[PDB]
Amino acid sequence: NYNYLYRKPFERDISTPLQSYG
Amino acid sequence: NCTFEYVSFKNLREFVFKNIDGYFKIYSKHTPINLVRDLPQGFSALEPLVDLPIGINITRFQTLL
Repeated sequence: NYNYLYRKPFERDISTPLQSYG
Repeated sequence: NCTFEYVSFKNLREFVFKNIDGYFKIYSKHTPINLVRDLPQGFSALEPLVDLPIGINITRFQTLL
């Protein structure tokens, strides 16, 4: 599956440039 | 996008806004006042109201009217 992806405490940012699984 | 939502001179309204570990905290107080110029030289603390796990990187703000 290719849908899952990745690149302060409990910080989040979805802006993008990104890596992914297979 | 759109990842979170929540719902709930003569007067001085006071606030403090702070972010710690992605939790955003709001304190408040309302009071009457008698001095016309600006913030009166006295003492009155603010209680907490709201404490939200927003997780955003806040660096700027603006006010609405």
